[PDB]
Amino acid sequence: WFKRFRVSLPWLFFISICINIGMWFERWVIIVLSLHRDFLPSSWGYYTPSVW
Amino acid sequence: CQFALKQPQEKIVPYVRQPEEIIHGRPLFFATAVTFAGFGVGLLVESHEGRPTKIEGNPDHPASLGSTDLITQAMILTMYDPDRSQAPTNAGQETTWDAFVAAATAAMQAQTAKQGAGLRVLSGSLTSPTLIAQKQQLLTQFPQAKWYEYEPVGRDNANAGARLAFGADVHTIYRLDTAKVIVGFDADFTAPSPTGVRMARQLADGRRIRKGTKEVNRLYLAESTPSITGLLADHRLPVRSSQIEHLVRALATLVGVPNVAAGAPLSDTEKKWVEAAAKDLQANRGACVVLVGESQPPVVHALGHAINAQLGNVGSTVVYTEPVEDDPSGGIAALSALTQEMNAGTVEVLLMIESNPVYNAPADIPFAEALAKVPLSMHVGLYRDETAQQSVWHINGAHFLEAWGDVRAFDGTTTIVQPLIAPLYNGKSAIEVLNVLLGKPQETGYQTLTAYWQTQDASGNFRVFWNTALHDGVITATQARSRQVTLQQGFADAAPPAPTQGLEIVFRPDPSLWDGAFANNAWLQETPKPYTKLTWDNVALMSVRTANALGLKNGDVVRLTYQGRSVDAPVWVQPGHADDSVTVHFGFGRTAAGRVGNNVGFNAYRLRTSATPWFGVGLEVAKVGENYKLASTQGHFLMEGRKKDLVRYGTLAEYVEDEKFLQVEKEEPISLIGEYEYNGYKWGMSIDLNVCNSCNACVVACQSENNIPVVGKDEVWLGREMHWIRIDQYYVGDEHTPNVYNMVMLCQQCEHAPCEIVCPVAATVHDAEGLNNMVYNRCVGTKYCSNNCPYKVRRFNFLQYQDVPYRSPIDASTENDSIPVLKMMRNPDVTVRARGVMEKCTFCVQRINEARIQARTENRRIADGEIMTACQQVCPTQAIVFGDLNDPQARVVDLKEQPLKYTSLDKLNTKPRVSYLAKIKNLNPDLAE
Ligand code: HEC
Ligand code: SF4
Ligand code: SF4
Ligand code: SF4
Ligand code: F3S
Repeated sequence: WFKRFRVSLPWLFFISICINIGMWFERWVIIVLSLHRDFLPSSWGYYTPSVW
Repeated sequence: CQFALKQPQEKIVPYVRQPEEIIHGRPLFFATAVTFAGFGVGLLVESHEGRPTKIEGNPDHPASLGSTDLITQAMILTMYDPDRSQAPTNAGQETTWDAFVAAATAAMQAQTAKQGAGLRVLSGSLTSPTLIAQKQQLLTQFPQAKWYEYEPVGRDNANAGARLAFGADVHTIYRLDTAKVIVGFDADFTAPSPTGVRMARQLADGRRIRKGTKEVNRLYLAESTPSITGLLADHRLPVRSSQIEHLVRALATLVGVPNVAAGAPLSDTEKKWVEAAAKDLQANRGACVVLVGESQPPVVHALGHAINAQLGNVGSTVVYTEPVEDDPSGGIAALSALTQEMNAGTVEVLLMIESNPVYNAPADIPFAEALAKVPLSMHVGLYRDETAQQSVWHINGAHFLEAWGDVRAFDGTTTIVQPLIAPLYNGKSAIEVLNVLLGKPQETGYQTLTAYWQTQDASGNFRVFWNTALHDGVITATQARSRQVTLQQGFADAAPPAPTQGLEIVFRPDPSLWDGAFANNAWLQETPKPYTKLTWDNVALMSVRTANALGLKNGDVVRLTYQGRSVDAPVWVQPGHADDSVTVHFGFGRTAAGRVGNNVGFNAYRLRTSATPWFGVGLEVAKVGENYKLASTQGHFLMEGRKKDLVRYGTLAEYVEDEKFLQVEKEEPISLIGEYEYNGYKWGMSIDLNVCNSCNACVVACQSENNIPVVGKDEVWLGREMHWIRIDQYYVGDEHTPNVYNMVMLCQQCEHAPCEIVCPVAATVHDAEGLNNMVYNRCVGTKYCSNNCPYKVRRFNFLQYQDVPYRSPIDASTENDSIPVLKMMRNPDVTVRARGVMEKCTFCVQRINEARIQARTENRRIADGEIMTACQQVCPTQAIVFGDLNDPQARVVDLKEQPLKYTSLDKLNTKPRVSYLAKIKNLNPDLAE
């Protein structure tokens, strides 16, 4: 909202680098947190990713 | 990634002399039986040409009424195991079979110089009349020879209790079809026992709840650990396994037993349980039964016959017959009388029919050091076991599909074990190995089987009698004669000692792997254990209150220190369990099982002490580990408010006032997609959840029928088990005394299937018959069907899941190369699936089509019993009922108009073909508070 953190490129970079990490986490919350726990409790998984 | 422009030149070979009976493409069922403990289960196994591919139940047989156990069903992968002993082995290196009959007969002429002294045999608890007649020929040719019968889950205390109350040994055949209450006492009788399929049908026949049913079974249990009868128990009590000798002494005094001498008092919830279980025993005297399993000492087993003779059950539901097994007074004490004879010489020949006592012996019985003192140790078993390395000689086993044999079931009914296939590796069964020791080495297994039944047939025309016995399976000219008994007095006069404080150990057989004889079976391993849905791990079962006192979570490795031995056990906490009563399971820790059962759990047999062989109170837990793997396959054992959608549970007190009290009389849902018209062969399924004891026989029969791959322990922990049908425990209530409810969750074959609309290449469509068609060759592998499937009954092949306990699935060096002997166990009507396709319960569409197409050639329609799926043909309780829904006089159209018919997830408009009959758990008025 403030121009103090929009014209200042060391502040706009930290804001935008927290969106690429953060909007990855939105698509993690949408995909994994809806899939790993669902209707039936006997099909509740975790998805810790591997190296690949 | 296999790739070619053409498939290679497929050779089609005929026979060279095609036998008359074989039609290529037709199943050709054969009537055999399996020696489980010593008794027959009775089988109807499907041999396509020579190879048996699917074990079913022999519906003529008394034990299995057309339905097998979990272990009995998975004897096909044991048959086609590549880890089976392919050749005899002499002192480590391989050899021939006729080198054995030149070494054994050279040791049999040295025994006739003596009075056959060093000729001990260590078979396991056999009941078969041909091996009894061969033993009684062996013990009359060699006078001082001894036949010891060791069985780790033998009926040792069950027969010592029959000696302690009746004098001589008597066999006890229970009969639950005339039984209103069944007051068990540490008796998992619906387990894989020699009578577990009949005692599960007779218990479930009493509680078939219909539109006009007012009286069902009750099943007071009082179990040590949560056992699979506790799913059918309505008043299961977590007793410490040392107080069950004192609950019966509190129940034998409420009924009339004069010399009970009760002691060691009870708690406020074990005493109000036993004043109400015995109050329902003094009523309905003609139809009631008190059961007690071999975990208990021989005194309470004798008291269990004292109560059943007081209440007048003898002749009504507890019949007493002559003992079907040959040596009932020989068990662990027979193994201990052999090693003290095996020490300091004085034994020269030790035949070991399939027992595996190097692995199975108690710690107080030094069978390892007593072995290799025998100069000629011979072993007969279908695996190179823990004993076969420590034996001098070793023979193949001739697994019962390969060998001519007999077996006697309970009720005494003999059933002939025909070979469905010739021995792949030349097996030389137990009837053929005693032929070498007797002196007839060229006599085949068939030549000594009909030599016995020609002399045990007092009728004429033996060829009609013999061919009918192979056809029907059963004989029933040989049933065990009912014995008049006495019930002698003055047997429980001695007061018991003080109940010793301390944390108790409890020994159990695992329902999957009974005593480690089938620990090399991949179908039994990945099949989830009944309460604690684990696959490849022995665990130490603790209560929630026991682990809270010791301070250990659901995955810590503890070093369970018994009287002198430590075992280094992982921990699985368990809500239904008793306090301070840590339970370990047999069947694990095998060091020479093969490639499946090598080093999967901890060997619980190193803690048996042969004086406390099932439970003892001197345990020290002493946690020494953290964060074990423990590949479980459930995710959440707690119904999270999803009742009305998973297991609708009620009692009979509220069902006799309101029929549809668990139904929701709601308005018809609105669907924008319209609907389709299913007018011919509408296929639906009704799963009666009230009678499912979570036996897991339907999990492993879908596996044997639908070619489902086994998945190793590392990929079950990632939730990639391949199981088309699953049973779901849910643990409703208090975390110390809960109610455990099963939901048999398979593919519901949804009419408005959400898994189909999300398939880009249309690899999942419907029939006009109505069931969901998962076509594997079209699946490109986009796992979106699994995401939109609300029940998550879709199961993706992630890696190349094929022969996974024999090659780890994280390689492509053997991805498209398969084990040749495992190819014979596969059903030829189900696609053996590739690396990246998804699976689903297809209502056994290869069984639907093979009788739909056959009913079209003969221009008729399918009847009701013509199509019976694999999960339906295996369920001992007959919980699953499949059939036509457009047939008005069908069996599933009655079961889907019952007042307990509910579908899972009707909040979504999937419109399933699978409806569930709800659970009603018959609570007593004096105990429901
Ligand atoms: C070459 C691949 C091919 C396959 C695979 C195939 N058909 Fe058929 N098929 C039929 C007829 C007619 C029926 C009988 C339909 C019925 O009875 O409902 C049938 C039925 C079937 C059935 C049995 C359906 C059931 O209810 O059991 C199967 C399976 C089948 N076809 C498979 C005419 C054909 C023709 C026509 C010359 C061709 C070519 C043909 N079919 C080619 C093929
Ligand atoms: S129950 Fe699941 S797998 Fe079966 S048709 Fe419906 S969405 Fe598909
Ligand atoms: S009916 Fe379906 S779930 Fe049941 S055994 Fe057959 S394939 Fe498996
Ligand atoms: S449905 Fe039948 S086979 Fe499956 S767990 Fe229940 S009782 Fe056992
Ligand atoms: S959506 Fe379609 S192609 Fe394969 S795994 Fe799922 S089916």
